[PDB]
Amino acid sequence: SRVKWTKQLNAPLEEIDPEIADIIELEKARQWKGFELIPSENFTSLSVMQAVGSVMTNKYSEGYPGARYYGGNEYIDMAERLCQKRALEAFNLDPSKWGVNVQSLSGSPANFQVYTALLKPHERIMALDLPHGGHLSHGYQTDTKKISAVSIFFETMPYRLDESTGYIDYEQMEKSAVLFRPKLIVAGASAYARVYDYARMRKVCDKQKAILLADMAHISGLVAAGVVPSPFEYADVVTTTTHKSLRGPRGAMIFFRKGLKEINKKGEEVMYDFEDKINQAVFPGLQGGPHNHTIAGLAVALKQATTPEYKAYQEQVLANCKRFSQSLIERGYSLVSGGTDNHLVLVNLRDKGIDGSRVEKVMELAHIAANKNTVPGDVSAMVPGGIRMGTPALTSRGFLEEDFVKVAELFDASVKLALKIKAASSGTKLKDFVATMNGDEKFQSEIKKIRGEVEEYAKQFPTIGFEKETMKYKN
Amino acid sequence: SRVKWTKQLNAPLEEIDPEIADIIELEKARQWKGFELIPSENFTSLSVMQAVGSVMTNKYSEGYPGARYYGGNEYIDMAERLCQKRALEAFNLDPSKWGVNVQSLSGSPANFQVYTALLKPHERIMALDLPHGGHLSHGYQTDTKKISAVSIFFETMPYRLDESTGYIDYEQMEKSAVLFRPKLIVAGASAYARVYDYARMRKVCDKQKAILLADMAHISGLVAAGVVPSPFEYADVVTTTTHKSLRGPRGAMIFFRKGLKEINKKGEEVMYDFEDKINQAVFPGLQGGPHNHTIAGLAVALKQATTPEYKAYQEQVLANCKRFSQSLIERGYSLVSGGTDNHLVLVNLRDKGIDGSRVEKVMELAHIAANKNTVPGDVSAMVPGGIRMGTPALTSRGFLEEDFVKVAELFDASVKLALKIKAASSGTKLKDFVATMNGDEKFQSEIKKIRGEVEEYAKQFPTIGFEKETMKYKN
Amino acid sequence: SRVKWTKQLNAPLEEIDPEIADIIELEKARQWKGFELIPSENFTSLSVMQAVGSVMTNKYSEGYPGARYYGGNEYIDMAERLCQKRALEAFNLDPSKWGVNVQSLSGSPANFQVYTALLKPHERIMALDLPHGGHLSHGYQTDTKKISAVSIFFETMPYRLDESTGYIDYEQMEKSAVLFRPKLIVAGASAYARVYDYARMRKVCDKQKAILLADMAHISGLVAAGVVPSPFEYADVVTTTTHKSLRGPRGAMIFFRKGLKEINKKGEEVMYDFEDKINQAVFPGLQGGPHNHTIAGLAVALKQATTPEYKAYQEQVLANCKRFSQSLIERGYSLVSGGTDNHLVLVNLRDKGIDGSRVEKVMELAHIAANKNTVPGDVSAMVPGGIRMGTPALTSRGFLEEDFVKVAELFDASVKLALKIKAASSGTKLKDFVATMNGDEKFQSEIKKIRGEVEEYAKQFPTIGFEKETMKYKN
Amino acid sequence: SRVKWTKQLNAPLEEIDPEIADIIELEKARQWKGFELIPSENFTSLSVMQAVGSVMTNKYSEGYPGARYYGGNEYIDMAERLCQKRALEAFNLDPSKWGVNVQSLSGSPANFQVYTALLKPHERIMALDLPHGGHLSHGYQTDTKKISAVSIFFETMPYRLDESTGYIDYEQMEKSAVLFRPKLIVAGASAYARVYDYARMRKVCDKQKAILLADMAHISGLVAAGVVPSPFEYADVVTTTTHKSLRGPRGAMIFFRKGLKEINKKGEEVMYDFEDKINQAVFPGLQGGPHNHTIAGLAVALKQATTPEYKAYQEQVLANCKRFSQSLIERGYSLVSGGTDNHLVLVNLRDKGIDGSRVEKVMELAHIAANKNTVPGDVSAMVPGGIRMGTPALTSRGFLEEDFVKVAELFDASVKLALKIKAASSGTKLKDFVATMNGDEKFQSEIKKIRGEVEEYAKQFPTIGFEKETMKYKN
Ligand SMILES: Cc1ncc(COP(=O)(O)O)c(C=O)c1O
Ligand SMILES: Cc1ncc(COP(=O)(O)O)c(C=O)c1O
Ligand SMILES: Cc1ncc(COP(=O)(O)O)c(C=O)c1O
Repeated sequence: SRVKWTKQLNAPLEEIDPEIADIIELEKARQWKGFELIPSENFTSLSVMQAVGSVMTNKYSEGYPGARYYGGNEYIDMAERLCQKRALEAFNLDPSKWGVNVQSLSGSPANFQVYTALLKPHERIMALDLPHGGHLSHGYQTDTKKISAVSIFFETMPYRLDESTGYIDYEQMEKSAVLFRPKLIVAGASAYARVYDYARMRKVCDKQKAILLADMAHISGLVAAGVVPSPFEYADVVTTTTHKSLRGPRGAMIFFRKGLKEINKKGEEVMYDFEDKINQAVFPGLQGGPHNHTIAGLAVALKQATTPEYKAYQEQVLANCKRFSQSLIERGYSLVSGGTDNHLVLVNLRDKGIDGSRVEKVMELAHIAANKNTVPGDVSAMVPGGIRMGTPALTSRGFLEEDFVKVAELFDASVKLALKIKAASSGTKLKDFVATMNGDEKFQSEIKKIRGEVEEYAKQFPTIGFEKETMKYKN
Repeated sequence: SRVKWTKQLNAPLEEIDPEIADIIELEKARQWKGFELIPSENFTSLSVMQAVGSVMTNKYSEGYPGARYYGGNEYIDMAERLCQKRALEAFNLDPSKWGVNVQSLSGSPANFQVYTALLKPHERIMALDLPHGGHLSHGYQTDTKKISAVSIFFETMPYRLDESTGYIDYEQMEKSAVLFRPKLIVAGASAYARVYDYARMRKVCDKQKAILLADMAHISGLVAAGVVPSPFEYADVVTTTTHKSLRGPRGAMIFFRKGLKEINKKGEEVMYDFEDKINQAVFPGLQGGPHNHTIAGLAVALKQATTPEYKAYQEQVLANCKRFSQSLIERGYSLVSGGTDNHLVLVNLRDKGIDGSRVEKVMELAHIAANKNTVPGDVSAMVPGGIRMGTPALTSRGFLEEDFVKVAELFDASVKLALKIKAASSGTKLKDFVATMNGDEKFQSEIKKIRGEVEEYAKQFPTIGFEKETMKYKN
Repeated sequence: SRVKWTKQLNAPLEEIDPEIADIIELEKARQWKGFELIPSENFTSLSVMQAVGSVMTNKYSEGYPGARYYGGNEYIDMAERLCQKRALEAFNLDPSKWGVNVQSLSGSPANFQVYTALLKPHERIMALDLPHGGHLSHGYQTDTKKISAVSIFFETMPYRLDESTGYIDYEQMEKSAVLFRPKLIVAGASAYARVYDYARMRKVCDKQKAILLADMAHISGLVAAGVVPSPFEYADVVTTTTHKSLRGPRGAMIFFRKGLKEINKKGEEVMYDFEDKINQAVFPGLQGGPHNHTIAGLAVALKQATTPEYKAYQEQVLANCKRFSQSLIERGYSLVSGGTDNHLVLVNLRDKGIDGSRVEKVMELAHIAANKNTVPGDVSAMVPGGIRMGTPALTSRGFLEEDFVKVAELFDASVKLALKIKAASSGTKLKDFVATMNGDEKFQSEIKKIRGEVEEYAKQFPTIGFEKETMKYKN
Repeated sequence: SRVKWTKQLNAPLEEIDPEIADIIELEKARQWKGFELIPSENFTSLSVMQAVGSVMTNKYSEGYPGARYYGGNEYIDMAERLCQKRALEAFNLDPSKWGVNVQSLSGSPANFQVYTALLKPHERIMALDLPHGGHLSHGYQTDTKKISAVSIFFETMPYRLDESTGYIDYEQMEKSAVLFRPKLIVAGASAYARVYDYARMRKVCDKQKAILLADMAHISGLVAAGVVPSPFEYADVVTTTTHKSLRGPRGAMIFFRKGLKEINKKGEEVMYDFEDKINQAVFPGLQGGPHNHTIAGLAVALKQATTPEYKAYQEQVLANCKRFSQSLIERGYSLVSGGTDNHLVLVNLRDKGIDGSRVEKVMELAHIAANKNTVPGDVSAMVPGGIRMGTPALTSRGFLEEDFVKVAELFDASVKLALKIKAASSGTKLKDFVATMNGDEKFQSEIKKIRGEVEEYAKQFPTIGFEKETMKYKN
């Protein structure tokens, strides 16, 4: 019995669980053969994945470096201190001006921890509306329901895009803010094509005596590589995920100002007051022990984020996206805001006579990952009139500009085939669209032709995180 | 720079971050050479670690199987459905009576998601107090501050131990419940060495029209092996972590009743109301994209947890703990509650003339990782009067029983040397103890030879999750 | 002078409203003919009613004396300052240790304003349970619904009587307070025959670092005459109505500590922090303009409360109650707590085989105003087994020594006739009892006899606030 | 001494309390000698004062007519039922579509009871901003502090006037409402010279699924005489004081929709859901026993409100205000909105090169009661730019129109004297203005240049509620 269970523990994945090993091999094939245009998705390095799947997952280390509750954390302390040092180092942060918490398990909980730390329950947040490019962790309630728990435990009011220009309406946000008296404002989007006017946000915030939180989840990589202006120039607190633009493990970081804020009008020192509160909201407030395996992975990701290879990659992300937007517009498409400053494009399909659900379904059965997105001009939010697409994943594969021109041509083909399926559709709901899409074989023929072109094009490019040879699904 | 970054993506961790690779090798040596006594720690299988370190981390899959926001989740859906199937199977649960959520990132958020799903903000919870054996996710407030976030967003009142027996006082709890009118009662603890009376707690909850939440974080593996009564016999909602007794990756699960609750007196049948609320509280309520790599790992952990080797291992952790308790009684130490029914022994060190701090410091010097603890009888919070120690970690490596007697003997040697240092310290606070402990040349000699004995006993057993051979740190 | 109205503004209640003039004359006859035994009732002086009926009602005077919004409040300021001075004088209070707010419109809002001033929303209050003798303005919730709004905006838990003695159970109060951690404890009852142990309440509040609020609405007159221990000996804040035992107009007062709290056995100088908070919670917090007509009336009532006639009256209220309790016990009745220390008695009718509802109905048919009251042993709130009666009202009319012996005799007659009507009832519900009582002529004869005895007795005594000579309904 | 205390209760006010009798006689003289222009003020009839000063104050009657806790309420039930009937009649309301609660003690608590009945704590209210003509009981918070407890227990956001036009900006309210998602919107004002566009606010509330509360405190009289559009045409709930434009005693009423709301177009009848909630929020929720003396007074006021001479008086209030505004404009004053629809004008004194504080001080020393008021465009409040003036009080005394031309002329004289004192003001701060105004016998003798004119003009008019002959201070 005694050595049998020891061998069960050291047996590899292929011997103990063939079905999970096989699901992973299938997913490897799907990542190899597919166009990944979902801008929140990326391919994480083998280095990061080896650290994430290490024995660091075994150690319980409640607390912080040099103030832990459990013993035997000398090496875990080394890893977490190195992670903090490299985090401040990646975004060019003076350690006496800025502090960082790397224990946050993911983006949504990271924001909730900031709100719990800095706000009393029911205090007021403004953030970019979800159907306008905001995240659920900013707050969201419909006409009918509280969707995000941020809206349950705090009072949230959205600020919206200018419907005609597709940029954030800062004139309506400032007016809104004088009336609503928010204690914190979130500068951070998921589905926004442009760069925040952090200077204007800081002005609105210190007039309204408000906290400036930046959610740079979507662009964190870009600001580590200096290709887009750093929110750390103006923000009081910056949160991010570690796994999007930044391309590390699934996790989060909370940066905050520390040290001296200013001298006030009586000559006394005003000290920043976010470190203790954020650190305590994370633990023992809302989390327990940290995930030291993901902290090790994040430390490796942050070392990669400071290299010239990384800077090259993210200026490529930007250039690929500029050329992608040019191709999309020249093919006869409307972008909201009419271009991009970053890693994504939001296509407004309203003028082509089809919405985002039908286009997304056709694109997916052709192995091109996009996601339906609401657009300015949408009457509903349940019926999205747009499609969101991004570069970072395929660019990580080594896609360059010509390659995104081919992907735009295949997207054009997908939209036109989706228009043909809508014309021939035997109904008006989404189920009838999918019915005629899989009840006519002309459309299934053209779907497989598009899929075939996508797979032949994608397979030419390197696999990230594993080697093509030792795969299980080569054909 | 065209293909020059692809190799940086696929390079090994040793050639990527040599400093993190080295820190991991140090921690591997520490796990191999060390007496791991921390009862919330364990050694996870290579199969789990390989799945956690896979490319499953790359996919965004907001939502649930067959109802995701993004497409291309065929394989992620397979993994999550298999995880749910194996979760229900590991605890012998009728899929028509019990449902499971496997997306919860950790234990504290899992409980908070149950509260957010089933209670309005500021509704009332009863739970086991913290300094008697509770967890922070149950709530805690002293005369000064709200520490755990749960006491911020909900109204919490504790139930206490019978101060002479060391079991839960089921009467003071019933009385205080009639007065406090709680909406939910939490059964489950950390530093509590006994198993609960679920039947009486179901009776109290039925009387007070209250929700029975069982937190089985500390005993989850023990419940899956059938060696202790299943809380699923009487509980409405069961939360657990996946990392400790269950021996899987760092995560959590929420189980909830579904289907028929009872038939009301008007003839109508009433259905449970937990599934939709809990699933929505988890996402889109408080979390974002699921961590599919940890879900894959958890699926393989749960498959291991159904096997006879696993049942043998859990009966072994129980037997090792019984022998450890007896071997400590022979030395002459006090166990709080007068013994143990499970995997942990909380030694009551007050009546030996030394605290938890000094013994833990010396044990960490000797590569014997345990943790300071407060028992009923202490003087304050951070002056601890107990040591908590657990079998599951060392038992994972093949510790048998007589091996835990040698562990008890070396712990006795550690506490005796700690007494020798405390009596000879010129001062009375922890600082004078630590000063005199490592400016000695006599006690430092005894510490190095104890550590030598510890390493000699430890290194004999197999390394769990990696091979002894390619350890970059041999001796 | 240049008008089509003014005619109706200076016309008496004459033909301006014959129906209301008539209803007032009816109520005057009812106050003359009847036994008023409801212990919260009293007869107000003519001087108070004349001040309440003055043109002081016309002035808007938001704010406080010398700190008002509007001009022309020099005389209103005189009246409010005089009211405050006489309030502090009527309870023998040093103006440098106590302050008073006389703008609170009634008892329930007065308590709510104290909570709003001193507690954040959802902070914790303890108070005497309503079916055990508490008030709704202290909090009340059933198994299904929040009844009092104090329970909506604050978290309330009750303390109970010892159902064996009939006194407040201070032991279970102290215990449940240790668990519940209240910010404020209310010492105040309605249906309670005994005096508060303010010393023990002070000790509990000092232990829990909690605010002692005494709600002396029922005994304020008794406290003003000094014939009962003063809650100002121990309380942080004292609230009262102005219209019960104190015998003024319908209103309320909030008294609070001001100046030094204690040089404190641990450091700095602590000042009482209640004045500004309470004054601001009253206005501009929860009320608008003060009712200066009611404040003038209250000033007259407080002047009367300092006279020897008034002291005689209150010691008479106490003596009448002692003799009334003796007569009730000598006629075979059970009193809750077995007697009284104050102005009322709770008769426990359970041993006489009849409930409070049937006895109250029969007493009302006889023009004896009392009210059903729950007693220990009562299963539910719907069917009370006791009767509450008190002496302030009829004592105001000059009921002396043996007059409450006649009250006891006529109550005994009502109980015995009620038992006869219960025996002859066809059904078990109160509707069948009332049907028999009005529609069975046997009982009609004895009803007329006791009503006659009641009226012939009451009519002999002086009318309070009007002349018998000018009564539209004199016979 | 039972003959004493009896006599003390029946002694008149002039005998018991000469000091209060004297203060009332002083206030009578002040009501006789002066121009009352504060538009929230009025002179109550002797009829309602005699009912308010009646023995109805003595009866406790918690509950509602036909459902009281205490017996002996047959005549109080008559008065409350008559009050309800006459309330619904005086506003021409179908008793099967509207119900009324007449127990509410005053305006501020009446609104708080509506919020407590119809909203959960922390739910959202929109109301007219306080410096734009709103009331504190609709919510108010500054940069630093929460002023009204409505803003403590509920989440409040204001809507503003158009700063150029002086009408409510209904566009900006609709926009704000989309973003802020209010559960209730308040159509109601205290310093707003126009009638609400109730139809537009019905449209906004129907769009936002929001409750329309009208607060007609200032215009209830005008609505009762039918000389302005009735908010009941559109509101879900109407609140009012009883003591301003309506001219009754100090109290409040809550009207609400009851019965059928609409057919849900699925077949079902949906019923209005206000009556039970509001009635329970008033009692037992936030109040105790009703003030039956005030309810009797209100019944008399409501009977007067249905007479032709009442309609004449309210038509007169309107005509007097039109002529007052015309006189002010022909004398070169700036009125916010350029005129009036109702009983008041808000004069913008900044166009004459002075503020509201200086003009108010000079007017008060001349016995012209007005009040400083924020005009839209003020550089903050604290020093307001306007004076608020109204016609109901002096119109009650019989001021006809030519009389308000004299009022306008004497106000103009007061403003010009204040300008002369500002010219001589050595400094700019208000203390130097008061110093110059008192210490400069040129200005002191011109102040008596009016006051004398004002006093002679006021003395020529009838005293309301008392007799010129029986007055004490007749010289
Ligand atoms: C702007 C922004 N903030 C926060 C998050 C939260 O991410 P997660 O799903 O890891 O919780 C996201 C999503 O990735 C995001 O786009
Ligand atoms: C102790 C106590 N508090 C508060 C109140 C409420 O006073 P009111 O009915 O004037 O609102 C009462 C009623 O008499 C009372 O007895
Ligand atoms: C619009 C409005 N609401 C509420 C109130 C509150 O009145 P009170 O001072 O009687 O509380 C007023 C004042 O008269 C008012 O004008």
